[PDB]
Amino acid sequence: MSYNYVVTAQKPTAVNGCVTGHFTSAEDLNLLIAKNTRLEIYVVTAEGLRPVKEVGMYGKIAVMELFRPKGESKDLLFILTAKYNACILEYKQSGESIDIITRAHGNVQDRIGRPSETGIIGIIDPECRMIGLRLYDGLFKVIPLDRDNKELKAFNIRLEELHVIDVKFLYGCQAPTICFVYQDPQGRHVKTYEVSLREKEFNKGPWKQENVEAEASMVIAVPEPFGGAIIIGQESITYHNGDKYLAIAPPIIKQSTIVCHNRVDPNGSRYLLGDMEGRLFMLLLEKEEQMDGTVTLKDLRVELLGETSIAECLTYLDNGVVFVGSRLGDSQLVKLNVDSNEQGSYVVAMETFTNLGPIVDMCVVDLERQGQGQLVTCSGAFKEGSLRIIRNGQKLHIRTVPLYESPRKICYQEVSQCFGVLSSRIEVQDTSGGTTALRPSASTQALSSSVSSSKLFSSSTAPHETSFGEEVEVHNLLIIDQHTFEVLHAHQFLQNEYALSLVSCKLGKDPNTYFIVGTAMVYPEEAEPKQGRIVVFQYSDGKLQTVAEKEVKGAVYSMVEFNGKLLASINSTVRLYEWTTEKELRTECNHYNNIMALYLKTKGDFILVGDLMRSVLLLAYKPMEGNFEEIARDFNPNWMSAVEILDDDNFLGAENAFNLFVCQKDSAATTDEERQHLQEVGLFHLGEFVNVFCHGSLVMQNLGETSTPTQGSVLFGTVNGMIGLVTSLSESWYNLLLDMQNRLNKVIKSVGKIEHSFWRSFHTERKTEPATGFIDGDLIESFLDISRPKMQEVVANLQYDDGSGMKREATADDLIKVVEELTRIH
Amino acid sequence: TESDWGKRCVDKFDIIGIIGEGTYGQVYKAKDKDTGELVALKKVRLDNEKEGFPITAIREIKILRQLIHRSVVNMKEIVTDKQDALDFKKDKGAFYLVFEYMDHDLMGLLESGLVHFSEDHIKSFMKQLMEGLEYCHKKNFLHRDIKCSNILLNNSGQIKLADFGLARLYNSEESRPYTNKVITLWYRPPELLLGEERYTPAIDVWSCGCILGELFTKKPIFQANLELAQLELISRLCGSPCPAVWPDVIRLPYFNTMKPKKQYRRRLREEFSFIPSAALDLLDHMLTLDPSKRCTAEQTLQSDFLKDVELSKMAPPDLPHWQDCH
Amino acid sequence: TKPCWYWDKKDLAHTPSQLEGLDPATEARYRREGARFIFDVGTRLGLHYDTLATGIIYFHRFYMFHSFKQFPRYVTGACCLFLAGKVEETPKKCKDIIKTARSLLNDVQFGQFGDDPKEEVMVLERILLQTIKFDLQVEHPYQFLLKYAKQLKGDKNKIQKLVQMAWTFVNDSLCTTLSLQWEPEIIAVAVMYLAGRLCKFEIQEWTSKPMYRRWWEQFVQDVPVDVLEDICHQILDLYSQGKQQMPH
Ligand SMILES: COc1ccccc1CCNC(=O)CNc1nc(NCc2ccc(-c3ccccn3)cc2)c2ncn(C(C)C)c2n1
Repeated sequence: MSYNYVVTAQKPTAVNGCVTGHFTSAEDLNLLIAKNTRLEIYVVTAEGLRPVKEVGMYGKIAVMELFRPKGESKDLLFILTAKYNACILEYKQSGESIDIITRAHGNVQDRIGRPSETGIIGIIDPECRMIGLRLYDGLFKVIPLDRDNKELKAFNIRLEELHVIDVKFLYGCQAPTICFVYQDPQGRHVKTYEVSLREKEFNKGPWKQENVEAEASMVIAVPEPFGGAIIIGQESITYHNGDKYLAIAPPIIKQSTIVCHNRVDPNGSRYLLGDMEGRLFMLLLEKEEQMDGTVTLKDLRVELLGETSIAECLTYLDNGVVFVGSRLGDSQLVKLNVDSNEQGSYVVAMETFTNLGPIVDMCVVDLERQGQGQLVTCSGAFKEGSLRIIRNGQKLHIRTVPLYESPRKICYQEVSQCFGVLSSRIEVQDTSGGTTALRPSASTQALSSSVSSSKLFSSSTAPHETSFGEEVEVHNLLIIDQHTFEVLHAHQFLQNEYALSLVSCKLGKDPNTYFIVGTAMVYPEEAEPKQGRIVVFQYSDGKLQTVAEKEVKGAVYSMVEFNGKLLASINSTVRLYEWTTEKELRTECNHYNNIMALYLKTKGDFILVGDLMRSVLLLAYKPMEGNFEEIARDFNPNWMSAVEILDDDNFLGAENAFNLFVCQKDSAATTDEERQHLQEVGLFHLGEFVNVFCHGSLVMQNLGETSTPTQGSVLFGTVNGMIGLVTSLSESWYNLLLDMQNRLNKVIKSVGKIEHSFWRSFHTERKTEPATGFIDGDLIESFLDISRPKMQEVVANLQYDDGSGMKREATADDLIKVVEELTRIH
Repeated sequence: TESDWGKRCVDKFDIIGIIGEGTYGQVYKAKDKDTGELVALKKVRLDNEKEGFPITAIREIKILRQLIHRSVVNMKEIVTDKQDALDFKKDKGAFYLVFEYMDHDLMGLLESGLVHFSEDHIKSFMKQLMEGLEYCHKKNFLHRDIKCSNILLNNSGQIKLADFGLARLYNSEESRPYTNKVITLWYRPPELLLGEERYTPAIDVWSCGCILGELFTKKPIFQANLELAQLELISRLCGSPCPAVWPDVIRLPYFNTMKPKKQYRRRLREEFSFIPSAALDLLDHMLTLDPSKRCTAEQTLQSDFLKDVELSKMAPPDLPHWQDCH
Repeated sequence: TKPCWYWDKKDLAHTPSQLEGLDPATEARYRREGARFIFDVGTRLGLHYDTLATGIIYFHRFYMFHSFKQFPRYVTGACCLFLAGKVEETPKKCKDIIKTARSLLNDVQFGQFGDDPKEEVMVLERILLQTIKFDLQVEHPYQFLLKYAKQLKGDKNKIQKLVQMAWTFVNDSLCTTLSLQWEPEIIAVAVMYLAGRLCKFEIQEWTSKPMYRRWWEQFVQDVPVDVLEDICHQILDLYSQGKQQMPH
């Protein structure tokens, strides 16, 4: 068996959802911000936000909504996790003591159902009579909000429309009514139903179905003064309400897809809209009052306000202040002004909250020769693209290098006192027949620049037609100085050439240090690329020189230096190249039992291959023969997102289901089959998507640091900005810490009353197993924050073993010291 | 000639790797040196010398040289390790069952979650599987181990049945006692959970229905670790075993012994309301508690869901692409 | 695709056993002993008639590719029965076959099994499988005797006498090389023909074509009477030489 320990070094920073309301007091205006597994509660002031409380939940927050049922003084909070844990929460404060009450809870998972394409949707009735959940295709789940439903028991209503895009409860209806957009072979439609809690079924809805835009994406429920709904698409915005129908199709929105909406005026007069290029719009409902005294909707208007960060959630707070919740870039507070500034913008940034964004790749480098190590991360996407330099000093110090294009891979080249970074920017087919960039970015603002003139694929004779307005990716290699972080050079790869892999190393007997990039020719027609290049660059005297190129018949997904040779994965093949005295790459040996060799890692003459579906394989280079040999395969099926080698026997992997596992050589030489079998000895639901595993540590090493119980250091980056650390433990220390977890879980009160053991259970849609071989260090590190009565309760009847003390009792002061040492690994 | 098996050597194949672990010996992927065709060589080890050549292999060598169908896997030949020269007693070399190499298996395509099945694709998957099963059932053979890992798939969309290790002949006239609890618990029929030991070909049908549902839900329908627990889950959806629905349930050994918590009513149509009507009927008939009332393979093929499916329009499933990895 | 398991009578002059100096009478004596050994061992173990026959067919085929003087007849027989049990799903443990073989064989005969009987047998399984070219499925005259008899309608007691007498002729033919000369379908007809001539029955009337004097044809196409007579002659010769006489 294997024993390992996982801790968070940086909590998730990306904003997954944000709501406003009156949650902490019936008087205050709150802002609840949801980051993965994290809930942040703020109070709105005239300058900004006053933090009041933050809690963690044992689950990914999928639904977050505030509501106030009749009889309550203040809003209650509904949360549903991605594993379908539902709960209703209440804020309670006793002087200085703040706690979160679990008023109702339960797990709403169905034994049989198909998870929907557009994900979990949760909505609440305007009269707070019920919670609507869209969890499975063809089903609508209703949790009725009666006082007695403390277990959140629910029933399903059969839904004929199998493919639902979005649904909202409507305002101004005689019965609870849902309005939704759905898709069938004839296009997309908008339709309504009434929900009867008494009959537990749908009844005919208030207004007829209407055919809507093919890419109708969001349903805005309009308030009582107007009633009805608004449907947002790619080209048009429409208003529907019985006999009333409006449609505005302003050309400005066609340019970028709109992803978020909010209400600025409680009466529905004004809504806020945002798009994937960062633009912020105001949607205006122009009123017309009839002599009847009734109020109708006259027209819709869209007005461009300015630019914000690409925002997952918008929420208007008060006065001119809007909170911009960003998942791809840094989140913001911005103020909307009545008068535009001299550039024509009504939006002026106030504060900028740090979001490590998606961490596509990262490396650890000791820039200042301190023995510490700093983390340079490829963070963000598109306009929010950034390099983030992270050091420890008690908080983490983070520096941001704006790139305004997407960073993909990073590698450090000490000889040249610089970094190599692969990047891609979006250009659009323009009337010249070429393309034009939406904004200047790192690859365009380099000091010196080059473009590849390779004639490898120039024979072509393969037609690829271009339509005006279509997007294209333009990939580049950036040379960036390690002190100034100024773009020194930019190399633009071939048209339709995507850069996938990057290494910096010396090869063979060649004393020069090179940047080597693996690329793939990508055309929309191909399911899998069939052409590629491995390019050898030398950065010298401010210029990048192309030393050699090797053509491959696939995509160079991953490369890694292997004892003076270049190990590259080209689609199904894993290949080892030698670097000749003529400065050309030469094939030596190959491996072909791979579906798609996405990830590669080396230790000694051992190689770890990460396949798309068939999990990890431990190849070995056999120098006596000049070829590879299969040491062992993980026969169980897991889709990989990143892999890493822990030691000569243990291997770490990440699943696309937010799961981690550790494979080991079965170390039993009885039968050849046992050695060729890797047994998954560690299982752990991380709750985050691991993109990059990287050996190193951010802790300052003065050589005086007490040797911690933990051995080894792997940092990992995730899509939500969370940075974590994996390390190994001795059998004794694991048993101690594991036994302590079980004691801590009985003592610590979970928000939503979610069992910790369930949360960390390895969970795929088709398999769910208990966690094994992993210590949730974030649980262990919470021992230091629980009250003294609880600490002593935990240590009762705790014994040590496998050491000088075969049986040794623990006291609350002993464990405080142990955990405090465990907090010093990050 | 092509028919003299057991003499050609495994030298003729370049071994590519290991594709799986075997109940009797490990399976390797390989390329034929002469033709370039990709094969999958199963290792058959007689070195144990406990009962000699495994009977499981003997059933795969006996049945698969009889069964010819587009939906049943092909045993191309049997090849051997370099045999010891003129010393059969010292010889402990092993034998290999050469099969066609099928690109993917259903367990891996659904478990990675990368596969997306449309209705028409499911029709083509099921139509082939049932046609294969019908061929086998008509020849009076019972697979007895239908599983998602045993339904191999080529990228073209061709499906082939695969693991004939537990297969045996069925005699309608003579109810000879066979082994028991043959299919894996998740895909096991209710009768074998109650232990009939005189089983009908309808055992394989139950499994295929379980697969039909799993293709729509992307999650196996009846997942349990204990035989009674499986009966409960099946009982909740398909209804509790009771004399009205299963007149002969009282004759089954464990009917009094193994009981569901309640006498649950059948809810299949309700819980599978999202499944198309043509298919939902097929599931109700395939997942029928009484083996005598459970539909046959031919009946499944003469179906509104499957009858008018044309095997010419294979329509490959949405298998992973490079953008899908992205 | 599939191998040819049938030879011409003239070809049996050129088996490995013959060419190593064994005369025709001895090889046929050795075949009867080995087949009867297989039959007697398996009958003591309670084995189905198909299992006994499958072993005997393996045995006969084996000594068309191998010699009798270099490969012992009783070890081979035991090995054949052992494999037959696994093929026909009537399995037996090798130790039990040895036990029974010892019970039935004298000390000289059991000397063939050598110092370690189980080992000599289990080792041979490799050669057997390669020799029979892994063609394990075998059809036997029994199933056709019943399939064809089921289509006869008439006096219940005259047909049941025909069947049993023919069934006995099938059991007897296993001692001969007929299994190597004619498909099982022909054998079943030949034994129906032989029993009919002896019982002075006219099988043509029991058929659906009472007037089709060549009734074998509605069961087995392209079978000349010349074939059926050759088979009858070979079966009847066994009764002539032995003390056993026609059952009737
Ligand atoms: C320990 O247990 C397991 C648990 C889960 C998953 C797998 C196993 C092993 C037993 N699985 C097996 O052995 C799989 N049977 C299988 N798969 C075939 N082609 C599909 C296939 C399956 C697997 C891979 C593959 C490649 C690399 C890595 C992993 N898998 C590739 C193609 C195939 N063609 C012909 N035959 C005949 C010899 C029966 C085949 N048998």
